[PDB]
Amino acid sequence: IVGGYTCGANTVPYQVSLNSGYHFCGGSLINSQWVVSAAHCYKSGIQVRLGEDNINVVEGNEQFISASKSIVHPSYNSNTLNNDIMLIKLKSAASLSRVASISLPTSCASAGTQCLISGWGNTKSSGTSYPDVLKCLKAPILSDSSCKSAYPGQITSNMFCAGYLEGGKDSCQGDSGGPVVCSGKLQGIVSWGSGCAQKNKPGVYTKVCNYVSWIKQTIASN
Amino acid sequence: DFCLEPPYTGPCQARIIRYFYNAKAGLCQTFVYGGCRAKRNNFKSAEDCLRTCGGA
Ligand SMILES: [Ca+2]
Repeated sequence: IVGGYTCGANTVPYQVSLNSGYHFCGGSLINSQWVVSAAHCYKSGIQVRLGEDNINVVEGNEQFISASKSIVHPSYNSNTLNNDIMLIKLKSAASLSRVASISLPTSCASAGTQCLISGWGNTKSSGTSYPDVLKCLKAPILSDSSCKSAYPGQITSNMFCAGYLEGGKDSCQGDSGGPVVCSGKLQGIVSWGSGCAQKNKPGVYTKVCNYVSWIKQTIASN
Repeated sequence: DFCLEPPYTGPCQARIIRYFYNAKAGLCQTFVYGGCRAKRNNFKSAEDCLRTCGGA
């Protein structure tokens, strides 16, 4: 997260870290045994870390649980990045104030809605600086038109832009799969962008409201 | 020769550590790959990297 602020220990209870020997992506806890993240974060041997703040030191509120199943959306396209969504089943159920699930949206959010994006990704636009603690960023959802003018012929109906056209505030490498929560509902998944915090290049997110049925049914039949 | 190409992080935002052949140094080094749109000078281990590009 570039241009954000320290969230504060366990203030984002649904935020998880996907670890494969080191933090490589974020994710959201939407059920005591399920996590939602990005399809491009698919990797074998994933260990999910919950109740994390400082990802580098064991503080005592953590729960490390390995994944038993990783289900990438059947229509995920690695070239176009369309349907960049994945579900991870925990090997055992998490014990749910510091660890809690986030609700799925009942409906899609509108342009202008303010959302909270969080993660342990790079905090520099020109450079590399990964934080110990979780960073937060409040960014508004942008209209489909400006998103499309920012990324010509790249935005699908399953993606939305959020951020600032002036730049300086954005998600970045290491934030993928993390939550974009608006009005207490999970509306997006950190997905892609062009650099980080660049002017006229807002971040692109997976539009979660479009997958709620697939999510609920997939969780129930696995 | 794709072995001479600079490492490509790509548009996605994961922080996945991969290897690329650094012809200037004559060795495989690590870099951060974003998770999508990988170019060919991007390997999962130093051994794969050396086997494909070693000596380029
Ligand atoms: Ca910790």
